[PDB]
Amino acid sequence: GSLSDQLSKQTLLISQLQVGKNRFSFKFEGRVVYKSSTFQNQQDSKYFFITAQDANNQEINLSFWQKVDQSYQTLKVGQYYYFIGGEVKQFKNNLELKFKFGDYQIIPKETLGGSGGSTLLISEVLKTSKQYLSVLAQVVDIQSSDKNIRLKICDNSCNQELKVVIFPDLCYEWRDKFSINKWYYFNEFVRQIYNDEVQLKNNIHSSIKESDD
DNA sequence: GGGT
Repeated sequence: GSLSDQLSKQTLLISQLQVGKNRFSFKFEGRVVYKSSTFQNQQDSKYFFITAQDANNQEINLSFWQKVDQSYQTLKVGQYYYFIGGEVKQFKNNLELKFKFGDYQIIPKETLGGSGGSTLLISEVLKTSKQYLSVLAQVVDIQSSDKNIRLKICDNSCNQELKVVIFPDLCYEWRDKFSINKWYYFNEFVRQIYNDEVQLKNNIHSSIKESDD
């Protein structure tokens, strides 16, 4: 089930998909050309769908019925991904890929083979020259604005606080969801320098997860 | 399961 095992699987174009293939016997490369809203009727059964384009400029509908929130945040129009674990299913004269089991994988092609999500420590972060990294740190200061959140994060390997800037797209979904002294994973941020003090910044690939501890 |  390793990532490298999943990337092993044969890549297929829309014209090659068959209903009789096992959901995990292939992987599909797709460019997101359209992303719907999340739909919600019931106390908890949200869905959404995207339109993905392949290398023949053909387009196919992908529906997501589980792990909806995470996947909705991952998928951005314009980006290329590998999708693994979807059921090829008939869609009225068409085929579609249907993601229902919550063990499917959406792998962004761009960050493929990078240490961006390597999850190091603040004192380390403040020492290492990577440009993309991830910290499990604690929020000790919050300056929240119209379009931008400035944080100061700290950890137990230093007495220094790290400065973190969060920009439009990702900040909206976080404007007042930060708690002081709570613990968060800052995945795939951008090491950067202003005043020979080192800001972390987010970009299109960044994510944030609240350590449940 | 569900459905644009």
